Amino acid sequence: PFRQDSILIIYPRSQTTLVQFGLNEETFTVPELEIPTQIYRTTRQDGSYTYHSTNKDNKAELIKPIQNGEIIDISAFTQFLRLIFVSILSDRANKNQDAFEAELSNIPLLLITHHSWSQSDLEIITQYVFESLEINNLIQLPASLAATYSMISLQNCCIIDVGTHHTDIIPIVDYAQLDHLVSSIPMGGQSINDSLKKLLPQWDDDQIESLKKSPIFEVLSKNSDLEFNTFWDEKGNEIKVGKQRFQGCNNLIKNISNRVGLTLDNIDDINKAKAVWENIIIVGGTTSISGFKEALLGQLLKDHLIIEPEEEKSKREEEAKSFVPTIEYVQCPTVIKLAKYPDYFPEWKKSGYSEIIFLGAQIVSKQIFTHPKDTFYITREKYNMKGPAALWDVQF
Amino acid sequence: LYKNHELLKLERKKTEAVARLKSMNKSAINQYNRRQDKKNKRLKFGHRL
Amino acid sequence: MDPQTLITKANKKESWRYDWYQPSKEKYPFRYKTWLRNQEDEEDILDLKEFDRR
Amino acid sequence: TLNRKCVVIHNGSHRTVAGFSNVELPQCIIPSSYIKRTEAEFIFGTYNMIDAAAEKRNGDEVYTLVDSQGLPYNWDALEMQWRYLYDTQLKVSPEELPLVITMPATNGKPDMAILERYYELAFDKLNVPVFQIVIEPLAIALSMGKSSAFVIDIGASGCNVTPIIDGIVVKNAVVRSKFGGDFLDFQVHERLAPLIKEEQKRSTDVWYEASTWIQQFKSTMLQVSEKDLFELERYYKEQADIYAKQQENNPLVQKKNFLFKPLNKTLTLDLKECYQFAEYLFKPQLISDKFSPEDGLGPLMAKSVKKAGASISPEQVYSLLLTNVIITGSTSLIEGMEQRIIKELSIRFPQYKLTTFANQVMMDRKIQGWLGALTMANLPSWSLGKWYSKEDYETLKRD
Repeated sequence: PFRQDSILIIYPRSQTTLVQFGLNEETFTVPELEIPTQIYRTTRQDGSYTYHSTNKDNKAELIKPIQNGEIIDISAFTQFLRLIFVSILSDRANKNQDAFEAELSNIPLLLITHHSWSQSDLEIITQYVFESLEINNLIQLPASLAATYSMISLQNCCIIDVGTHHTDIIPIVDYAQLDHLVSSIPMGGQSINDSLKKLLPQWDDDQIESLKKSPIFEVLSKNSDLEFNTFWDEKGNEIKVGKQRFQGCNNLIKNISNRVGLTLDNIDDINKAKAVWENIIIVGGTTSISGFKEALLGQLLKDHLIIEPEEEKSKREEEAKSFVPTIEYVQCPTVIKLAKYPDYFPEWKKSGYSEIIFLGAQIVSKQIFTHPKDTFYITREKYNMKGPAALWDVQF
Repeated sequence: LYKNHELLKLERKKTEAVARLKSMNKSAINQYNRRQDKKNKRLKFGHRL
Repeated sequence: MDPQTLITKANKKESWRYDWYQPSKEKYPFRYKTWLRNQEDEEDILDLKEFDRR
Repeated sequence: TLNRKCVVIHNGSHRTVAGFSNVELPQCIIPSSYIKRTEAEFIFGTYNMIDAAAEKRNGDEVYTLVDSQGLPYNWDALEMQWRYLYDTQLKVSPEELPLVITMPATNGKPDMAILERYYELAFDKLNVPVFQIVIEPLAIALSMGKSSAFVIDIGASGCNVTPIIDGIVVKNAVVRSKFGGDFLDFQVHERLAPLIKEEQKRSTDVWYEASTWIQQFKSTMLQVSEKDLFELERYYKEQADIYAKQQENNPLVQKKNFLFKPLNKTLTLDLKECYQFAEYLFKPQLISDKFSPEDGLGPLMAKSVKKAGASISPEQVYSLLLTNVIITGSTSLIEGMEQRIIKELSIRFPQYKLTTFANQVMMDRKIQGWLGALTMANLPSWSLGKWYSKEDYETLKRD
């Protein structure tokens, strides 16, 4: 144990699910498999359910198991995992045919979880992985920790994970996710869309979405020099736009910031707190919008930095006209910083770090699965003894 | 005889508490050491990464 | 091949249920759900490549 | 260990802590209060309330769940809170798992009436399978490897002093001070009032301020002086005169700076004014002429030990208690607090050697009550605690 060919990482999210089977060994590659997170559920007279990849003869209903990051249908969710897992087996079993003795003989699974999943959901998933998929080794890695492990392993930090309809805020102290501080706001990328609809009434949804995803949309805090600029439709249609391309991100940025502030203010050990504020981690699709992260930082500074009020400072400098020492405050944060990205994953640098949580998982899985110690995953041994409850003896 | 018997009776539960309390103290100490262990193995995994 | 058999041939054994349990000292008056071990007696495929990015 | 997982709930008078027995920290710490927003409607949770509070909307009002006894007094609201916890935080039917909850040490009277209201809530309403009630000072002490201890809990409602001898709680020596965290909030506010402009029904703003800047101020400005402050002052003065006179620095003149966010304004206190707030906990005769020095924490601790010596030698109980002093509670984390509680105890009992114990980890004392209940829930035998079942309720219901 274990073959690197064999490591399987799954990262399921509301819209899609990133998947990878086998680690490259030279450098880590950005996940190439992206499967929409949904399954079809046919209902068979007599009550029971059947699950397919396609609307079978238009008889099945379309189930979207994960919504706003939460599992809303645990059965369709497990069926969706099986569907992924089986597909991978078939694919490899064709290509190579000796696969069941090699690449498919011992498949350890790392499943990236979301803060919102029940213990009940996590146990059921564990049961499913050991009983239905007949897999033997499982790590359930929280998304937040994947984040901090990718980010050159930070003991103290805050994860701001911007989704489409919600943003999660998750403080990590001493490599532990602080559950009672964790929260999400019902606000994300779509907010930008919505802000823009108000600013550009005569546009439609696809036009607005296209602007957001275009080279000329940025958050300010040379394109910025031009009054108007140009970009092209999804359907090739050229669209011109004024100052609106520097708008629409503000309401979201303010909401996130207000939340970050209330959160970090409830970290009880001020020495931990100082560290967290100095390692803000921002992740998610939205964050690839040029200027966004820096704009968000800018706002956290504007709202939360402990520093002398400018008027007060200006008086003191007039007074000294007749050198001014720095006023020291008892509060934190006096320093706010974004955590430093690792620049030595070439493939990741190339594609941006909106999905860096996955790199977290590539690193953890290699660590854990290419070393003897079985301290951080459930094994068959353990499953046989405690069952799904085995899960809680290997939490991080 | 009555007094001795009742006193041994009282002590049967005097010893009862001696145990109950001895075993609770044991669990409490073991749980505390388990916290510290988890906390250490965690910090150790982080510092290795 | 049959998905179920693919699952069966890879990765080579108990089963648990989540059910009512009633502890004993005989039996306490109460119940609670837990993961109990069971006694002796107790669809499709998608094509990657569509989902591969290109 | 046992094949079970419990829900552990602690309803303090200020904070409520909830989570499962299988992990080291609680899933949630939320306020033991709620907003009633008006068709009525009930808001629970730290961010939900702070958001709603900042909205500053009429008709919004904060109400509490736990009286100063540390006991629930609004049971319709308590159910809504429990529902909220089980639905949105633990996310599990209350019917599945055993429940472990806390009560504060009492003199014994309110006990039966409470137990009944809990039966009604746990059974009639929620359908909980079975529950245990642990006594907070007792569990905290056990969680700390101690069977006998003098447990000094400084929370929001005041100080709660509880001697515990060989696993048993001495009820007549149970003592609850009236001055603690919430009191400190009032004083910080009244004193800073003129620098921040500011100088029930207006509960919403009182609450929001207590939960925001006032909380930060307490954690960063206040300190407890090691020795009676009036004496410290006379001394520091008497010394300062000599340094001055001698040639031809008084520590109380150090300044401390707090950025007050709502007005982007610096508030500066000298160290004396920082020491002053907690002095009230020790010498409450310094606010009103209506408080005797005996309502102060020092006399109170002493009172409770002496009432322990009356069981049912004294200079033995005294010796037991004083070698197992436990200092606990959110407010006990204010810098200088342990040392002053110790100095205050040591001088009322000079013949004896004090040894005190305290969780040094910031988080863990704030929730040490919940931590205590947690370590009860992980006890290896069902026989270690009284576990009330639906039965017990049935049988009490008879005549």
